[PDB]
Formats: sequence, C-alpha cells, structure tokens
Amino acid sequence: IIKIRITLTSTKVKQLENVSSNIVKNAEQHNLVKKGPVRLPTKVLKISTRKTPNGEGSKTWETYEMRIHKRYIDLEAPVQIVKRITQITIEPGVDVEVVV
Amino acid sequence: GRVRTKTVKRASKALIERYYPKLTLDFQTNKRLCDEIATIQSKRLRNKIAGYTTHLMKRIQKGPVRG
Amino acid sequence: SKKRKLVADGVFYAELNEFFTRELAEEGYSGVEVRVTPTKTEVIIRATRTQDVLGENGRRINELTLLVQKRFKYAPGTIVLYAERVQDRGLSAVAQAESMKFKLLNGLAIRRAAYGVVRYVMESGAKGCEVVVSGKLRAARAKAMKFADGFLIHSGQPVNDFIDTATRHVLMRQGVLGIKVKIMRDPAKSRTGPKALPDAVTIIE
Amino acid sequence: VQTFGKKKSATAVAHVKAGKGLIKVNGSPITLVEPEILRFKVYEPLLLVGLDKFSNIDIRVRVTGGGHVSQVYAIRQAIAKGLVAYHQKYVDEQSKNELKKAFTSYDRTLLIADSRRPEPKKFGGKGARSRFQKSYR
Amino acid sequence: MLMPKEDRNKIHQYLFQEGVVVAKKDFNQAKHEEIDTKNLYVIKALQSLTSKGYVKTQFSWQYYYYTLTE
Amino acid sequence: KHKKVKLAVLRECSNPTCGAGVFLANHKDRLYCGKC
Amino acid sequence: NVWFSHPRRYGKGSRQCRVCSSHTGLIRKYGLNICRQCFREKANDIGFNKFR
RNA sequence: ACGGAAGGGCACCACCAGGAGUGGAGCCUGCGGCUUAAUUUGACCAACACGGGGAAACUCACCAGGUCCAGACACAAUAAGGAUUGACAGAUUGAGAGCUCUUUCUUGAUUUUGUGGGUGGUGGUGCAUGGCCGUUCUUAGUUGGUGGAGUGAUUUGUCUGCUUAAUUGCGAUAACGAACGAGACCUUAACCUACUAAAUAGUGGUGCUAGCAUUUGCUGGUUAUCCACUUCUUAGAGGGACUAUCGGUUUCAAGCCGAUGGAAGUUUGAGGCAAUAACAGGUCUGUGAUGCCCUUAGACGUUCUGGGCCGCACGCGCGCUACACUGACGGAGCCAGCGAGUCUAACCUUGGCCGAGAGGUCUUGGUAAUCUUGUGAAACUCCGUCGUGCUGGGGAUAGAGCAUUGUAAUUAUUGCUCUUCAACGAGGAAUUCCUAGUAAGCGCAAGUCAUCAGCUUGCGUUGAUUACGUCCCUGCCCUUUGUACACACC
Ligand SMILES: [Mg+2]
Ligand SMILES: [Mg+2]
Ligand SMILES: [Mg+2]
Ligand SMILES: [Mg+2]
Ligand SMILES: [Mg+2]
Ligand SMILES: [Zn+2]
Ligand SMILES: [Zn+2]
Repeated sequence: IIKIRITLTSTKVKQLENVSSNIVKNAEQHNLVKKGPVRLPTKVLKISTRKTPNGEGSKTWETYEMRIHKRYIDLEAPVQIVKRITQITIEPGVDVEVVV
Repeated sequence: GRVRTKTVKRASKALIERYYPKLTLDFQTNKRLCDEIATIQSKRLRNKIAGYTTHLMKRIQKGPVRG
Repeated sequence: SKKRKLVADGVFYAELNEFFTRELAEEGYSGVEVRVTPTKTEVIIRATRTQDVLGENGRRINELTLLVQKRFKYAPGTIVLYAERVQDRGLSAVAQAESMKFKLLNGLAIRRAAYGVVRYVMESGAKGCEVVVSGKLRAARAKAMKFADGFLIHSGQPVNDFIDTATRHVLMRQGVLGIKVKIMRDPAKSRTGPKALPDAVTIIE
Repeated sequence: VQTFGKKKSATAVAHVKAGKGLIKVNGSPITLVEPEILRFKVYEPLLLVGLDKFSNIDIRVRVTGGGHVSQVYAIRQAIAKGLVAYHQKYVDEQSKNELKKAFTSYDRTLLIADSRRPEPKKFGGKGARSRFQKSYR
Repeated sequence: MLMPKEDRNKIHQYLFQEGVVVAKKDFNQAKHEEIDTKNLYVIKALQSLTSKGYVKTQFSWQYYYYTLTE
Repeated sequence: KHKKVKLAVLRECSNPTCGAGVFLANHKDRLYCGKC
Repeated sequence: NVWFSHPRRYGKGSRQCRVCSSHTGLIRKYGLNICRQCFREKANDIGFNKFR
C-alpha cells in the first residue's frame, strides 16, 4: 500500500464538494482508512479598483472577489486502486493534485 | 421600520384563508408547516410569513379583521 | 502557486473566449468551456452553427486547435477542441446579439431587426427579453431605442441567477452602435439552480 | 470543563479542572494581568460569587487575538463561564443558577460575549461612517 | 520589408508545414518563439503575405494568429 | 541619403567563414576584412 | 540595431496591459497584468465577481 | 418641460445638542496664476491625494535635438552584365551613429524610385458616437389588463389621513386585480459545550523531565513523541430572529414605544445588485472600440540622448505634523486583524555573522492555514528624567558624512548619524464629517513599486460627548398652479 495526499482546489463550492465526497465514498466502498477531508480556509482574492474608466465623478470604488476553496484528503492504498481514485476525479473546474 | 410588504401580508392572508383548522398562534409551530404547505424559497421569508401569520391569528381571536 | 494558477486559468479562459468571439463570429459562437484533465485539455466551444466550425471535414477545427496550441505553448496532443451545438438556442443573449449585429451589417432596419430578435427570443421559451440599440441610427443626437417584451427583473441575485446579457459593437459607415440583449429565462424550466423567484410564494390545498 | 470568552476579537480559552484554587492567566497568577487598573476587572467574577468559595477547582486561561482591554474582558468572562460550566457539569445546578444570577445582577458581559463587531469601512472616507472633507468652491 | 530572401523562405517553410503561426505583437523581440527569425520579420513579412490572400490574420490580444486558405 | 556610388565593372583575412569573395578595400593599412 | 533599445526591464514602461497594451492603470496583483479598465470589462470572465 | 408661485415630506452630503475638526502656523500634494524651450493634458454639489496621475530613464502625450519604415500591396519603371543593404578606420555627432562625408569593399531581385493604395497616431472633435462611469438617486418612483370618467389627446387606479427607510403598508375610496423598482435576493460580521473532519489548527497525558519546590504541585520542553477529542480555529450541511412574549399607544389597524427573554430586537450591523428615464455631465489620454477631420518619411508613426511635468511676487482645496504635562524623552510591559510572497529566477524573508545606524554577508523556510508571521504594529500600560519657559513642545530650513534601489540619484529618490532649531501660545469671517464598536486617536496589510507616503483601498487597537427630533437654513422629491415653451428657458 502507498500513503498519499489528494489536494482538491477550485472556486465552485458545489462542484468541489462533489468530488470531496465522491473520493470519500469511493474509499469507503473499498474500505480504506483515511484522515477525514480537511477544509483549509477559503482564500478571498479580493481586488479593489476604480469604477470610473476616467477621472471624473464621485470617487466610487468596487472590489471583486475570487474565492479559492481548498481541501486535502490523505489516505493509503496500493497503485491499482489509487490510480482509479485519481482517475474518478474529472469534475470540470476542480483541479486535483496527488502527492506521495 | 418593521413594516411587512405584499409578499408577506398576502401570503399570510392566503395561509389563513386555506389553513384555519390548522396552525395555532405559536410561531414555532407556525413556521414548521409552512415548509410543507408552501414552497418558500428562503428561510428568512418563511420566518417573516410565519410571524405575520402568527400575529394575524393572535388578532383574529379578538374580532374578525378585513379581508 | 495556486492563487496565481487559478487567476492564470481565468485569464486563459477569458483569452480563449475573446479569441473565439473574434474568430467564429460567422459560425454563431456562443461560449467556451475548458475542461483541464490531467491527460489532456478538452476545450469545448459551443456554437449555434457547428458545421462552419468543422469546415472541410475538420480542417477548421484542426487549424483552431493548432492556433491555440501555438499560442499557449502546449505539447502536440495534450489539447483538443470540441465543437458543440447549443441546446440553449436563441434564448442565448450572445447568440442573439451576434444575429442582430450580422443583420445590421448586411442591411436591415434597426427596429425591424430588434423586433425580429425579440419575437424569436420570446417564441423560444424565454420569459421576457429586452434589446437596446444605442448610437447614430440616422445621424442625429444618438438617441437610444429600447424594445422590451414580457417580464424582466433587474436587481438582486436573480439577475445573476436567470438573466443573460450581452453587448456588441456594430460598426457601420456612421459611428458605432451598441447592441445590448437581455434575455430572462423562465425559472420553472431551469433544470438547474433555483426553480422560482425568491418572493414567489405558492400554496397548495 | 473548557469554556471560551471573547469581547471584540480576543479569545480566552478557560480550562476548569479538579484542583486547589490555582487561577492562572498566561502561566502567571491573576495578580499579573498588568494593566495596573483592570486587575479588579479580572477580580470581578471571584468577588462577585465567592471570596474564595473554591478549594476544589483550578482555572487556567489562555488568551490571544485582541488588544489589552479586549483580552482583559475576555479572561474576566472566560473564567466566569468556566466556573458556571463547572457547576453545571459537576458541582450543583441550584448552585449554578444562584451563581449565574449573582453574575447577571452585576453583568458587565461576564457571561454573554459582547455582540459589537467592527463595522466595515466604506470608500470615500476613513472609517465606516466618517467621510472625507468636501469643499465646494 | 527588406528581409533576407532566405530569411523569408524559412518563414514560408514553417507556415506551410504547420499551417498556423501565432506571432506576439513585439516589434523589438530579438527572436520569434517558433521560427529562428526575429518576430519583427515574422509579423511584417507575413503581413505582406496577407495582402495577396492565403493568410487570414486575427489579433485576439496582440498575438497575430494566422490561418491559411485553400 | 545613401548615395551608393554606382561601382561600375571592376585578398583574404581571418574569420575563415569568408568564402574568398571578401577582397579588402585599400585606403591605408586596412587589415580588417570587408565584413569586419 | 545598437541604438533602438533603451533598457526596459523595470518601471512602468517595462510592462503593458496584456489586452490593451496601456502602461497606465496596470493591475499586477496575482499576475493579472491587465489594465484597470480591461479587467473591469473581463472580470466575470476570469472568475472575479462582486459580492459585497 | 420649465417658472424668479404656493403647500406637504425627507435628509448629519441640512439643522437642532454636541464631538472631531478645517479655515490661523510649517510642510506634503493637487488646481489656478506667473514664468519658462517645455513647465504636456483632461476635469472647475456632480473639478482641485481625481485620470487608480507616489513622472530620474520609460510611462510621455511637452520642449531642444538625433536615427529608422515597422509606407501592405498593385502598378510601372530600376534589375539578373548588380536594383538595394551593411560597413571597420577618420571628419561629423552627446553617442563605440556608416545619420552624413573622406574610402572601397560587402550582400544580392527581398527594395530604391515613382504610382496609386495602405498603415500608425497619448493628433482634433466626449457638441458625431459605443462601452463604462458619475449625477439626478444614501430618491421612490414607473407601467399594463379589465372596469369607471372623458368626442378625444388623456385620466382614475398611482389617494384625503396615518405609518414606514421605502408607491412600506393600514386605511379611505370607480376602482379591482397586478407588473418593474423597494423589499425579497446574494456576500460578509455576529451565535451553535449541536452533525461532519482536521503533525497544513488546537487542547488534555503518557515516555523523552533541564528549572523551582521537593509528597508530586507551577511553568517550562521534546516539528516523525504516544492515545482521545473538537471547547479554541477552520468550512461544508443545517439551526437560529420572525421584532419573540408581555404591557401602553393607537380612531379600526398597519405600526410605534417600553420591559423581559435572547448571541443578535436601529431594515440584526454593513455592503453588492438596483425600475421609467434625464445630462449635449466625464472619458476619443484604457481599448487592435470608433464616424469624420489632420498628419503620415524635415512624421503629429516609432526609437535614442537630455530636460520638463517639481519650475515661484501670489490665491484656493484634500491632508501630515504641531502648539505641550490628558505631554515630551529614556527604560520596561509585548497585544491584533485584512492580506501578499520566486521555478525559468529572484519575491516575503527566519537564523548566524559584521556594523552605532541605515545597511552588508553565509545559509534556511515558503509556489504557502506549513515559512516570513504569533507580522513581539502603534496608540496604550508601568517606573523614571523633565518643570512649565519660543523650554527637554515643535521639527521647517541648511551643511557635512555614511548606505540602499536604480544603466543613470545633480533639480538633494529614499534611509541613516551629527549639527541650526523657523513659524506655531489653540486659530477671525466662514466652513466639513459624524448617532455606537460609530466619531476621534493609533498603527498595519494591499494598490501604485527597480526605489520613494504625508495618497487611496481595507484591516484591526483604545473607544467618548451629545440626540433618539425638526423644517430655521440648505438640497431634493411629491402635489397644486402659470405658460404664448414642445428644438421643451441654451
Ligand atoms: Mg434590493
Ligand atoms: Mg507618439
Ligand atoms: Mg396616473
Ligand atoms: Mg503633476
Ligand atoms: Mg494617487
Ligand atoms: Zn570577413
Ligand atoms: Zn488594459
């Protein structure tokens, strides 16, 4: 068996939690032991800019936000099954990085 | 101000017009059946409607009110 | 990093969207959807006309794949495009904006084109539409003509939830004209997301 | 056995264990909170309920995250909540109720955390409400 | 545009074998990313080839996508 | 204003890549080839 | 050839907006490298949204 | 629509009660004026630390100068017996510039030259435009269907009154039933001893057990040291507030006012979004968005050198520092939060070393809840020196020297040490912002960044006084009314 850590990162909370639950269920039906999915704090990439494309008007500012939500699940499994777990994660929008 | 708009007052009025042999004058049990007899799309709006329904039921027992 | 990686991916998507908007305008381009898989990058472009995107049995698709490849420095074979027809027909604001732009460029009365677009949008299941034409219709003080049919909301989260808005710059021999199309899809037949309005209260008995 | 206390942003975690009247704030006794004027503000929840009144309990707080006064209030309420929870779990319930009533009759947010949070600042002026000075001519 | 004849023959060789070239709008770039000529030569020699057809140029954020025709 | 005098009908140095067509120009003591 | 390049490795002349090539109003946060106007235009397209 | 008529209503961009102020001083910054080769330009509630405009180069658009075509492509002519290109060395030039000349090589149909025709422009037009944005508007207004009134355009609905933040609702009533806006909605900041899971978070105890005390107690420490858990922290799903209950006030209610409970009872606090529309509001100096005009090889294209944007009898605005003891200075106490940070390479930097300081060197951790960082911030607190003085308050002006960033610090980029210690003794007429974790004081992170804060955007620390109203002023909205306006008072 091989102990690994799968990191899931995306801005779509529903789509990210979908894989964060699919991985857990796919390791439960295979009956592994895992340290439960840890939820690292969401990074708000807030960026403040001036509404006016020029220098006229009331000084009105507007901030955009990009919420990056990250999660990490660490478990152990042999190669044949860990590759299946890393191939089930094809959710559009969520990037998945496996580290041994 | 805490004035209630149309989407609260009219919904509470209809809830009474169709569910009088139903929810009493307690808000806690007034908001519970709102989920099963009404498809409210936000818990805050559900709470507002249930609260106004509770108020209307508490003031209906002391004289019929218009509409 | 990750903060930079996802910002770069967003910029990458924006660049692809603008590239396909400028390239496949005559193909009725509607929207890009990058799917970054470990093996390959499946970029799926959704257009109303997915035969002018194929060309002579895939020539144009191949050359578009090679264009994005040679711009974004990929390894040959690690990326691929996919032309897809939009199940969402003229309910699509960008599609109708491009339709109106092409009608106004090949010659059509502004009011007639706007009414035709609104009629098509409404008869294609849409719950309300609005077309705004701003600029020099005939050389003047540049009034703004509005044509709105049906039901439309403008404020709150619902405008993000179910409203599609697209603007377009039409360039005729007198000035530039802005074409804004706002299509409000019917929340009941949404098939995803909220299925009603926040204030829509329905009771049964 | 483990309670918390917050005033604005400071959080003080109180551990109340079976022991002999050891009241530690950061490893030091309660006599070394050292604003030199709010030492009585940390003495409040002792002299409120009972002078010693406690040879069976030990309170150990750890506070971080705010400013000097915020931490002082955070510990002064964390230790009171720890005492209340200890009486709730182990000692006695009428005793807990009487001591909570004695706390509330002097309540300085000893039991309930202050709800006031910093208002977000809006552009066009320093602060949440104050605006930049405006000139007409 | 005054370019070594040879320096244009490689441009056509690459452009014909591949069929696509994406030239960053940099008139001072010492060397093109894909062709061993400067991007100034690539862009302007090709621009000259776009005035006879068989090349369509799109800009798409200052990168000069070129596609051939039949 | 390159005049480029007509140069009507008409040795060798280092940098051996020169293909023996780099005949030197003789003003005086000019030991640098036509290229450099 | 040897006069057509003053060095531009730093300063406002070193970087331009990746969209419009303007040297002013540039946003270099998170590696955007987009002018403050072009970013307002293509903000939803990148993933930056307005919530508060 | 407007009015220089009237009546209601709302509003700390109005006031009343106050706080902090500004206006008075010095300095920073922007605007004007003046000057200048240039001191680029837009903008005059809704311009003036605004153009994210903190400009050494660039940016740059201005000035003094200097190169190149990056003039597609026809088409002719030049040209396969050579159209054109580049050139070392000297004059020339700031320039190691083949720009041009003294000189003769070099390359070879790619271009000179016409000739049309392109192309670029931070050139003009924001009164030709698009898009965006500002203002009206931190305002509540706008509109169908059926019915009623009118020949009709149209009108009622959309209102006397009350209530609300609100055309919010009650209520009245030829209206009824509704739609957009408001609200709902979304984000965030509050709580939740409840669910889920966490050597990328923490807490309990076991061995590793250095200190003190010595009947085992306190604090200490063990980043591969064990077990248990999620009170602290994180974030998914949910819960919770709906003004709950109880009184009083309502005319009939919407509501309002108190008390209790509650984490939260002022739309729960704050924002995002925000209807019909109107402005000749700003932006052609963001756009490879753009009509038209101008220019286009002695260029208004582009590039390089240098300067200017900062220039100083003077007026104005946003601000920073002060006028001191509720203080200054010196030691000590050592308490946040929002954030950012380099793999094609130079970012945040821990630690050791050198130095009085800025800073320099060797490494280390970090592509990040891991490391910077527990951002050991400041105001603040304690103990001392000062003794009310143009003083030890105040740090303007200038000199000398030392480093950093930068190809390049002169018109001092900035930092550092020493030295002079200017006005300023609380600021006239006027005038801005503000009702609770708010004003104010205080600093920090990010943006602009190779370097540079007195700027902005957010964040957190300490935390008042007064008020819980009004139309006295101002501004706006609605209604009534006048019109010979309708291109609508330009
Ligand atoms: Mg709203
Ligand atoms: Mg120019
Ligand atoms: Mg009417
Ligand atoms: Mg200036
Ligand atoms: Mg600024
Ligand atoms: Zn040679
Ligand atoms: Zn830009």
